[PDB]
Amino acid sequence: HSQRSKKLHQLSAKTSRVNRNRKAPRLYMKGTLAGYTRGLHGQTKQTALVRVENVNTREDATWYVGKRVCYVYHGKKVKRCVRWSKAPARRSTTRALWGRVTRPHGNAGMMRVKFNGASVPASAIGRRIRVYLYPSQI
Amino acid sequence: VSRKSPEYTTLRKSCAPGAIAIILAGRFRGRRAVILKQLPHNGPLVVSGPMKYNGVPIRRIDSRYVIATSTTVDISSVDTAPITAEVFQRTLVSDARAQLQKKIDAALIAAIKKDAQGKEKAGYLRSVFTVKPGDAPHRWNW
Amino acid sequence: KSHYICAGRLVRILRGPRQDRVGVIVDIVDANRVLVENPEDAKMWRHVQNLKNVEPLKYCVSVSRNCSAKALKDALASSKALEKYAKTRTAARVEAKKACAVSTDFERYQLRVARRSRAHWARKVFDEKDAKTPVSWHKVALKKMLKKAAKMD
Amino acid sequence: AFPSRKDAFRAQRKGAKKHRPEIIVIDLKDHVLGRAAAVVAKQLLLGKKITVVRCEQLNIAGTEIRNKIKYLQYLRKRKLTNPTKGPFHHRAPSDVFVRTVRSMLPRYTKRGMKALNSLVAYEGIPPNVVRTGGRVVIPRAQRHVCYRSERPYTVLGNMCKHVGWKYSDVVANLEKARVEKASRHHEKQAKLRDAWKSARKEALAKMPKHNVEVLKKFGYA
RNA sequence: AUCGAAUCGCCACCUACAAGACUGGAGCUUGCUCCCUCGAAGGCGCCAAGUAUAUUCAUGAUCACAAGACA
RNA sequence: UUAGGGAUAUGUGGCGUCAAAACUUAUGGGCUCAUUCUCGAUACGUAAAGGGUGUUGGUGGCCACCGGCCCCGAAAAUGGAUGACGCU
Ligand SMILES: [Mg+2]
Ligand SMILES: [Mg+2]
Ligand code: NA
Repeated sequence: HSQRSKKLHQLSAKTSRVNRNRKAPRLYMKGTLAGYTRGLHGQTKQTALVRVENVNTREDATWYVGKRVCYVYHGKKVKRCVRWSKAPARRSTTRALWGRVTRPHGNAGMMRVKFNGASVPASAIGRRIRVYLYPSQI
Repeated sequence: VSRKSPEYTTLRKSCAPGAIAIILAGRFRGRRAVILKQLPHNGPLVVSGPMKYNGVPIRRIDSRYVIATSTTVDISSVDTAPITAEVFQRTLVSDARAQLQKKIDAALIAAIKKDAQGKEKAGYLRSVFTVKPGDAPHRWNW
Repeated sequence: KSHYICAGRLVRILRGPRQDRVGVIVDIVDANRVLVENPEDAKMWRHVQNLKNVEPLKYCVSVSRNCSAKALKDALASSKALEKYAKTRTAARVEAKKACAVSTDFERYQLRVARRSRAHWARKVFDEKDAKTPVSWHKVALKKMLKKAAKMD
Repeated sequence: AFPSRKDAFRAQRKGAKKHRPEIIVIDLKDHVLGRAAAVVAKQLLLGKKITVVRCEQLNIAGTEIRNKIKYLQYLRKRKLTNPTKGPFHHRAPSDVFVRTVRSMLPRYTKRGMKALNSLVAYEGIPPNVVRTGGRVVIPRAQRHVCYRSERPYTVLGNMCKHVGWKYSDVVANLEKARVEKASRHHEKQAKLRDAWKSARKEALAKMPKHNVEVLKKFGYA
């Protein structure tokens, strides 16, 4: 209401600025859980199949053999985590399951992964997997 | 030579003192530091930022959580950092470690400045590494 | 217009172990295959190439079919088609691609700062010229609102 | 679906921003129907969110009469004792594409149902999609690389309007108005585009020299 | 108000349109030659608002969902 | 050809989606267009004579004959099947 003066000042200041993204970096690659190893007869759930962005070749997929892999999700209640006492800021409904890359699959860059002591749940099919850069050989 | 001797190591040649490394995990993930030495008995590496540039103090780190690039800085600092410096009894920094930090960092900064390409190396140490959409780290040289 | 397949025509290899190398057509076998050689390159001895794997360039050294290596070397040198090919932007793009493929973390950092410097100076120059001739959305709106503000307020 | 008042109340209480999920918009003009469907179904199973536009411009190999006869053979399938239960034959091009994709998914399973519900299809380009960003194509399913040029081919909207689709003229008029609007705006933005081009061309004198050398070495001159 | 949660690029320079037997512009020798935009990059973003001896980072103690957060 | 479980490699059969595998491989060669059951496409397993300048080659003398794919010849009873979608 007769306060066009505020909108008059904002235009005059307007210079060329950009968003510039200076935030906490991500140190992993994005993959997806395609499914389990299977044939026409049925599936074996002890091995999972993972497809990673920009990895489209068997030679590419060999680079990741041995790297660690994570599936992040959430539950309904807050339960125990690592550093539950030392760092109370970590406490949440967020949880993760860990595994390792074992070998490539096919010629197109898919890889086989094995999880620690148990199978990954089938509710993760079609969802995101983190593939880290460690342990490192470089 | 003897495996029981503390001098015995198996570290890969890329992680040699003076090499500039990228941190892959921990509180300082993504920062770049300088490898000072490896602790005895085939122990971890010790790295420092220096803390003026990127804020990374003297710290132990496993060589499996590091990428050792081919860029190097010539270091001839006193390097009097044993295992006891990082062992503690059963914003707050002790007056001994606080002094050791300065004694090392001044020498490290003098070495970087004395090096050619010193300004570029300082900026390189100040920058932060990240994985962008569309990136393919498996295809790169380091 | 298009560059015909003919004896003496320069080509670039598309895929395979000889990718992004330049040769000269010395003979046509049939609709699918040619014989290619480049004396001034190490891996381009006389060999067979499928016509789906080549890219015809704009230069043709004038030679007859199944010519000798001696007669093709000097014809190349006199034509100076290689010194001409090295000056185009597609040749420079190929060399840039190789240089980028073989690069260290330090060099990638150098390129990043060079591009940031260019962008900063470009946006500065743009702001200065937009001050004179208003072309940004905010400057167009400012000039549209100035006349209204001159009255009343 | 109109959002509920409880959702609006929660959004106000949280005080967040306007959220948009990650969506890929595919321009389907001059794409091969079966190959585009085969690629899209696999991406949907891998978990993407996809919207397709310009479904009336898909292509099928062969003549229009042959393809129309195939459709009429499909149309005559009908549960004799009660046709309100028999196969339902959709006539619009976007519904044709959706059925083709549905046949390449495990529809009876919930996973298949989620994948199918993650796809949206349109005829033409609607105004709620026009401004969302650059559209994409599928290189391995384009006509100019898939068909030999000498053979005849069909256009899906032309085939559909003879078996019963009744909105071809509406879509044509809408697309005409759309293209005129976009062209006028594009021409209006030319001064801005040229100013930015000139600014980049001229900053090479004001930057430091040793940066320009790196640009030249990596081919960004 | 429950609510802690999975997701980890942004743009008022992409977010207009057509062709692929053919496609910057000229010739006449219609497949060669000559001209110059050289015909194989949307723009930014990745730690000093910008390429320059400026500057707090620790004890969160060697991995753990990024203890951060929607540039 | 078979005790209860891991890893590696194979057989028959496969590698557009359903559905693991060439994210539709090759920097291999030929051939083929089929309009109301319909080109064709996993053996065992559920169409003939005769015609065709449709197209591709072969023998002997622009001709006569012999081939390869495709097209007529080819007509039943609820709506429906290369397994489905589709593929040129
Ligand atoms: Mg967390
Ligand atoms: Mg598969
Ligand atoms: Na089958």
